[PDB]
Amino acid sequence: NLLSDKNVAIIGGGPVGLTMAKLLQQNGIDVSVYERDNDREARIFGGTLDLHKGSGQEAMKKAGLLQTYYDLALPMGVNIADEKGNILSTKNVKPENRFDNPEINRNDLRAILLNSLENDTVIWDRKLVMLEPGKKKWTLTFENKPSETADLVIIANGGMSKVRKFVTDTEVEETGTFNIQADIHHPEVNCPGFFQLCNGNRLMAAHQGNLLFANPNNNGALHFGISFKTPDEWKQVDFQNRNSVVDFLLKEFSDWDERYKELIRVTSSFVGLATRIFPLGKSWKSKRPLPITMIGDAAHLMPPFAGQGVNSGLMDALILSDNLTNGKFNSIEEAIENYEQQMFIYGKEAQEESTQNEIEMFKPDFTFQ
Ligand SMILES: Cc1cc2c(cc1C)N(C[C@H](O)[C@H](O)[C@H](O)COP(=O)(O)OP(=O)(O)OC[C@H]1O[C@@H](n3cnc4c(N)ncnc43)[C@H](O)[C@@H]1O)c1[nH]c(=O)[nH]c(=O)c1N2
Repeated sequence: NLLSDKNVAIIGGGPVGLTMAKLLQQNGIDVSVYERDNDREARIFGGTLDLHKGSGQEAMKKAGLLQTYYDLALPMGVNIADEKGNILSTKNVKPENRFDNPEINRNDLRAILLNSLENDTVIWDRKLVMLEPGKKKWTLTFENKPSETADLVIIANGGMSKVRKFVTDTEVEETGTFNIQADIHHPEVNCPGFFQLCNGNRLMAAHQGNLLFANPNNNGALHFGISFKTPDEWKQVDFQNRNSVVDFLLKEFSDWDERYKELIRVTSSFVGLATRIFPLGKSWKSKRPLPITMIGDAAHLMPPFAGQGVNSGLMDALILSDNLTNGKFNSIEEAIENYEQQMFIYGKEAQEESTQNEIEMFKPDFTFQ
């Protein structure tokens, strides 16, 4: 068949790359994942992920992992609040919808996927820096580690990938929004008023161009994110200096309730990130020297504010893995072309929705109401 006596290199062990590896490996394909992280115990900073019926859940179902996801995920409702702490809307999880998109911790999702792979599928401390096409095989160059070869390379190393040029000359762009994220440990003790306002639900609030998103129970930690249009002055806050970030945020949140200000004051450290997009437009390069493609945020990074992100990437893994293993294609290149053509349609729809949603939500008069 297409991959008999051939091997596949996946670049990046995020949720998308590890899913791609499981879907190929369960079909008897020789596949390795190269992951820059030093070891499997690396904590992944970030909020939870939720898998959707028909995309992320379909990939887990094909892998035999859907029940494992359900068992480690948490169905969560959503509260909409104003800047004064008034709950404007409470949507609790109804038992009939409890399988719709339960929330999973990113380390828990990585553990499910790693435990599903054969020993030594993931090669840790392997930061890909360059590719070179040979006669039949790619040579992979890693930072300060020996080279490897593969018949097929799948780029899955996230939105800021610098190994995309064999596929496309498209560049990542800033969208003009900015995100500050943090975790609070023991939130029932350290931000009790804000914790009680969430009342076991996710919470969202918007006032004068500032958005706040919180999850009060990411494996017992509260995760929150504040998003706004990137200030022109920054076209001036040191994210290593918590006192500088606190000062900036308390000026921005000056007319919000003290339950929100308490969140800012008690946070031990903050992470800042400009919103970026890897825009799908014109098709990627045709006639590449050897078989290569991209999946996940490497293919279609987009703003996350409407819940686009990992589900598009898991759909990529499901489509590409099916094309490589279903025996219908005459070549790996044709299997790749078919996946890319499909991904350009659902990916452009997702990016269009994400970008329109970002425009609407950052108008200075928006409220989730
Ligand atoms: C603030 C915020 C909030 C959200 C989200 C993003 C952001 C920024 N997302 C998006 C979601 O997190 C995203 O789509 C997925 O993490 C993409 O998974 P990937 O595996 O493609 O990349 P991901 O970035 O997760 O993984 C890439 C992997 O490759 C590795 N790597 C990088 N460079 C490498 C190199 N050169 N060599 C080897 N390995 C390398 C990295 O270490 C990492 O393990 C989201 N999505 C969603 O569905 N729901 C949500 O609620 C949110 N929320």
